[PDB]
Amino acid sequence: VMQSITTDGLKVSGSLPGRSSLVTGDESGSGKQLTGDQYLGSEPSPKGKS
Amino acid sequence: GIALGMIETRGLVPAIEAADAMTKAAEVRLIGREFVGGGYVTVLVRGETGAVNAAVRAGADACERVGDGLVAAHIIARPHREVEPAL
Amino acid sequence: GIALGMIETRGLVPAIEAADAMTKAAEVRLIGREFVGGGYVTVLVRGETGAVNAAVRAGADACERVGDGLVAAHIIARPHREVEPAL
Amino acid sequence: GIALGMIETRGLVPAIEAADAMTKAAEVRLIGREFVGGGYVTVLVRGETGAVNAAVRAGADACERVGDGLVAAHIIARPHREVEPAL
Amino acid sequence: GIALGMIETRGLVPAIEAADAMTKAAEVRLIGREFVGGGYVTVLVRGETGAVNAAVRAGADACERVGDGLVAAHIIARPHREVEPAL
Amino acid sequence: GIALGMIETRGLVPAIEAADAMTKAAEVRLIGREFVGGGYVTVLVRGETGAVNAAVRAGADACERVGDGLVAAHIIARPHREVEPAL
Amino acid sequence: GIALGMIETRGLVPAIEAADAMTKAAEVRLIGREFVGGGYVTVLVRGETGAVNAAVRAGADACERVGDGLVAAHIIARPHREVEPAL
Amino acid sequence: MGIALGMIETRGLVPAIEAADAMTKAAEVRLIGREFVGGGYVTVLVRGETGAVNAAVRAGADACERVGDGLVAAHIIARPHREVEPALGN
Amino acid sequence: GIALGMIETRGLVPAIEAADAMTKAAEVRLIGREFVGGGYVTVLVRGETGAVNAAVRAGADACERVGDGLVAAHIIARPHREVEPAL
Amino acid sequence: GIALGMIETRGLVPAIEAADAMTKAAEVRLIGREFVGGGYVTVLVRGETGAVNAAVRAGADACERVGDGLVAAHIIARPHREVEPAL
Amino acid sequence: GIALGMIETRGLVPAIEAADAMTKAAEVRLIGREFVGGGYVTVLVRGETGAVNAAVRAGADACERVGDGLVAAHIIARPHREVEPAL
Amino acid sequence: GIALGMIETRGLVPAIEAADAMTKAAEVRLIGREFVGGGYVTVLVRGETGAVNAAVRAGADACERVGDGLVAAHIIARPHREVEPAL
Repeated sequence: VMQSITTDGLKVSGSLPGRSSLVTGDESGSGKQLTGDQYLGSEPSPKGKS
Repeated sequence: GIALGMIETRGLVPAIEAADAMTKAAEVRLIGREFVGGGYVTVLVRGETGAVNAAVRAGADACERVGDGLVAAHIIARPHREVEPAL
Repeated sequence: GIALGMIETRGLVPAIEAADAMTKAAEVRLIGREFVGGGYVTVLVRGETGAVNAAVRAGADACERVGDGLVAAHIIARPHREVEPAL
Repeated sequence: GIALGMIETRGLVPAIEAADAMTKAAEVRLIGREFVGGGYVTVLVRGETGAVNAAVRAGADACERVGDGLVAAHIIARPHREVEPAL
Repeated sequence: GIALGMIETRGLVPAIEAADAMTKAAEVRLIGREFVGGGYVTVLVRGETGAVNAAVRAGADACERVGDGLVAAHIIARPHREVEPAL
Repeated sequence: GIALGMIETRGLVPAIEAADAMTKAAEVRLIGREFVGGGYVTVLVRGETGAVNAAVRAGADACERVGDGLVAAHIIARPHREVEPAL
Repeated sequence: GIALGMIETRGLVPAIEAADAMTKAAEVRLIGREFVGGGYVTVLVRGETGAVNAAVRAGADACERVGDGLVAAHIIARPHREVEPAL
Repeated sequence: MGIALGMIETRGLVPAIEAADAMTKAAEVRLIGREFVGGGYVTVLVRGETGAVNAAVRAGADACERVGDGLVAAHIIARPHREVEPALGN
Repeated sequence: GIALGMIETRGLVPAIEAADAMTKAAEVRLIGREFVGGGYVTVLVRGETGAVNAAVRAGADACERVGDGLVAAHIIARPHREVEPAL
Repeated sequence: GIALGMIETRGLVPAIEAADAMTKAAEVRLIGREFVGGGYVTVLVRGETGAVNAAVRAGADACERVGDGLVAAHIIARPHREVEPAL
Repeated sequence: GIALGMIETRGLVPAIEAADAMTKAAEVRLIGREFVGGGYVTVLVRGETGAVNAAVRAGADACERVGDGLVAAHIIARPHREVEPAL
Repeated sequence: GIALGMIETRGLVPAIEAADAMTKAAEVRLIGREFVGGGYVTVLVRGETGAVNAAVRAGADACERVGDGLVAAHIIARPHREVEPAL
């Protein structure tokens, strides 16, 4: 079970296909300004554009 | 999509507005709205993992202050082939 | 009249007084009378968006001084066709 | 086999996640679910003693922090004959 | 037999330890499985006074540490006939 | 519904997501998306004035943060037939 | 599948480079390339919700500094069917 | 039907097997292959849509980081080029 | 060739200046000329990757301060099969 | 038995003695002996969960004094059917 | 072009992501995927000199932060006919 | 004979020396020699328990000085029937 915090601060959990430092590939763009709507937790994501 | 999204609350009103957030967020088909009891109300959705994630997350972002508010929005990515009677 | 208004109350007395407020206030049809369990009771009406707005405004102004009072009063104007199985 | 494992929690979300842990961690046959009341939901699964123990162990570990939490996780290896009709 | 043994608890986990403790402690037949509501779960057995006394003692001494705990475990010696058709 | 709701912004991205807000907020049917010029984009929807107001306010409230923000949110509850050839 | 992804800039050069990033980043099909007016340009893609996220995120957040720059980016998991004429 | 590629590397086959088990317990990803790089390096390859790939790869990663020697490289291809799989062995 | 060289600027003057520079500086065949709006003009040319790079750099260099100036330029070696409909 | 136990070691002396420990400690069936490469040797046995765990424990403690010792010890109970083609 | 680009790296994962960078950076064709042995994996592509140079630059720039890092990377622009039997 | 003697070494030259000690230490049949990978070489012979023990001691006393030499040397008296499919 992995955890995450919603854009309004609420508490969610599950498989949660977010961003993790163990896995590479999903670095580009995740760090900078959040787009419209919402999918990614308020938890900050690693950077390393690469 | 077979991924199962799950979200629980207290009271039918937050559950049904969460179901609204489900049907307005992403391609998730609600397969069951059941009453646990003691005020606990359940809503399930079925879809693709990403769609399910976005939908459940939006539902959480929508249900926080609806009376009682959110209780649990924990989800899975694949139900087992046996859990269908339990669904 | 597609808009769906819904009220959550502590017990059947606030529930039915709220339903009466719905039916006296604006043009709605009562589609749902649900007993959550643990005292939670939810009432579901359908009607025009502004009609539901005025009606449930009246019901929310009705329920504060009745018994234990409101829990969750909400309004949704767009119930999807797939939400009907939950209705 | 005949060993009975079973998990109690509050809210159906941790119940289904515990059930998923059962049927994803070990080879057991889920015999049913029960809505006790007051929010209490329990999953009953069947299997051999080692599989049942490993399953309930993994499920408790997963279900600790999900939603509003676990209540009791137990293992039965030799259910008696008149105990079964309770299921 | 004719004596009535009874035990009830918060949550059904300690109820089922109560039940199988009933069965393992002595030869006694179970007559009732009750979901009272609000988390109260009850089990009723029928047997001889000594057997039911030993059974209920074993159950109350076994299942309290299991789960949230036992709440009541009474034993009657001369069950009146008038209670029977209420059961 | 025949009453008009309509949204104006810079860049059609806020326009189309505000139209999504239109069609998720109240029972309204959109009739047109128009490129006014110089980045100005408008969306034009039918509906009854209660639904029109609800949807238009929803889009305005969900639209300001996207792109350059709003330019004008306006409703008319009695559109003339003579205006239609301009639509 | 039907998730709608959005990219919006001034000048079609960052727009089309974001589009190349789309068709190089995730399984999303671009279905429109629209000239807003006044130099504002938009690309309109379709694909899976997570795919739309990955694609749009990478492309838009990588091409902000390309020339005079991207203005906004946005994602819709499900546009309403009635919003079809915009497509 | 998902064609995004979720594929990772482990030192030794024990982490490979248990990580693939978590991979196929965490999403609907089709296990398309296991390859022995040489010297104990094992790469596992699955196909699925982007979100499922992301979640399952994450789960396999935090399950395999400790098992045996541990994870080596965990990566997520979302657009495998048409020519890659024929060079990948299809 | 398959690589796509591409420049864009304020007003048609520097546009044809970059075009003339490219067609004189590389093995490039001019294929697209877009009036974008607000004075944004884009010239896009097809050729081999080295030729694309040389043409883009030569045009950008010879087009620096003339007119109202460039806004950007880029060297794309392969747009996808689905990107050429955008041109 | 469907549970799959499996371990890793340096060379074949520990692998073969570990397989012997597998067989002697528990009555399970071996399904694979795989040469990972570079001295990496793994063994793959099939049996019920308790037998799997016991046999693996016996083999694990029986190899540290053997050769270069154990590298990776692991037990899983329910592997997915997707792993079977890799087996 | 017959220019031969080729990249060696720590295992297969950086090799595959480098091939992704190959096919998304410039016009190249994968002629070879080789597992040297001992953890070395090499990718072999052909194309025009400038295109292959840009592609291999992009492949490296991708591979440094992937896995254990890059091992070796070279650009042979004129493969002799005597080299062809080696590829 | 069913007793297993079998030895690990670095490079097959000490392995051949160990097999030489096998063939002139006692009359035991060899079942094979194998290249493990990474330079590890395994020699496996079968015979009677005393002959196997004497041969293995001779090989351990012989081949341990050549190069790196012996890596692992131990015997199995009566291997299980499930083990031999690995041979």
